[PDB]
Amino acid sequence: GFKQDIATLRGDLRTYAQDIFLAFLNKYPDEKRNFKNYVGKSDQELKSMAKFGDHTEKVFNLMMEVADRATDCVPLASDASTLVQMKQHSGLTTGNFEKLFVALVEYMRASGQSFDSQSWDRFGKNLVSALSSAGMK
Ligand code: HEM
Ligand SMILES: Cc1ccccc1O
Repeated sequence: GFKQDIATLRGDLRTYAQDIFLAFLNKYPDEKRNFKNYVGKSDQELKSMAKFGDHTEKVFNLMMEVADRATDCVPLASDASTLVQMKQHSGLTTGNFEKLFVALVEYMRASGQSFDSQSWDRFGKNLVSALSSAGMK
């Protein structure tokens, strides 16, 4: 289920973080408005760029912590607050997060692995709800 999936992702996190983030940027190319230095680069070129690997892994490090601290795929209000208040998220609206979780769920469905994709879907929905409650537009 969801908790096992956190363990699975954490066992190969730099690879999963990069591959899921690439799935997001390729599904929603307009999202590079937020990631100007990733423009004009193939997947293999991005997987060579230091901030790409470093930043995406740190994003997924925190995402797995938020998922692990959740109960029944509902994140802590403290975690939602942190994600809204972060200066690096100043630009953002809940639709940016919705898209990331659409890509993550479609990645998991496309995988051979017994990921609990319905739980990740609910998690993404519940995190968007919590971000809206915590003041994200
Ligand atoms: C649960 C989802 C997310 C988590 C846990 C998260 C977490 C983080 C973390 C930890 C950083 C700092 C990275 C670093 O400086 O090394 C960061 C930076 C950033 N995040 Fe998020 N983030 C999430 C979703 C998003 C989404 C959906 C967007 C935009 C579509 C976004 C845009 C950014 C940007 C622009 C930065 C700073 C610039 C950059 O690192 O490229 N984040 N995020
Ligand atoms: C902030 C961020 C998130 C996911 C992948 C790369 C990246 O720079």
